[PDB]
Amino acid sequence: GMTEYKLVVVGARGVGKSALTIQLIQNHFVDEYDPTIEDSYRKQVVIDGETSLLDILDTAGQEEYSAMRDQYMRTGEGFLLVFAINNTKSFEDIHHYREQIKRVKDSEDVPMVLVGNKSDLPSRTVDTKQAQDLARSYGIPFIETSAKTRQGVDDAFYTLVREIRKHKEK
Ligand SMILES: *[C@@H](C)[C@](*)(O)C(=O)N1CCN(c2nc(OCC34CCCN3CCC4)nc3c(F)c(-c4cccc5cccc(Cl)c45)ncc23)C[C@@H]1CC#N
Ligand SMILES: Nc1nc2c(ncn2[C@@H]2O[C@H](COP(=O)(O)OP(=O)(O)O)[C@@H](O)[C@H]2O)c(=O)[nH]1
Ligand SMILES: [Mg+2]
Repeated sequence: GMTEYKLVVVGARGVGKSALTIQLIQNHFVDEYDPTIEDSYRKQVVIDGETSLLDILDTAGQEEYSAMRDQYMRTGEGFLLVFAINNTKSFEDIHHYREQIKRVKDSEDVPMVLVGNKSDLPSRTVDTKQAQDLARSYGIPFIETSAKTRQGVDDAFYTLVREIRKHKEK
């Protein structure tokens, strides 16, 4: 049979949320994608032998806090926390995103993966060690990705799926 997973991708504008999602869904790199479009994308994949339907909310929009937005976000079973390794502000923003996740899920135990995107770029500003300690302090996996070269893209989403499965066992 099959299993469905609702994934939500969050992080600062321009970190590559849409590029990452389109790599997962369409298996190529799309370097210009309207920064204002928020939508959900599907894709069925086999992950550890199990047919997995991924429903991925690529976030955009305004920074508004309302019960409507909380309702969309609360539907997510797991979250990708995305920063760009060449943008320190996007990395500093991660703490805020995780807090809003914890708020709408009413739990500190929410499946999440920390994703340092743009690993293909030469002028890294966020050290891999800084990111690993942030993920360790959250108790979550960390992966560096490049939506440009597709490095780590599959594993980032599949690791999040594996984190959800565990959480569902409780
Ligand atoms: C680009 C800049 C354009 O405006 C855009 O597409 N954005 C920016 C606004 N969005 C947004 N931003 C933040 O954080 C911005 C930050 C970080 C520290 C706090 N502030 C002020 C300026 C920098 N946070 C957001 C949200 F938290 C949500 C949201 C709202 C309610 C509930 C939940 C629950 C879980 C997760 C999230 Cl993301 C929730 N929405 C937007 C938002 C939107 C977009 C960037 C993104 N993603
Ligand atoms: N070099 C490089 N550029 C990227 C990568 N991912 C996204 N980009 C670029 O970063 C910008 C923002 O990407 P986008 O997918 O729109 O980010 P979003 O706002 O988080 O949806 C665009 O110019 C993309 O071409 C990556 O892994 N490597
Ligand atoms: Mg986008």
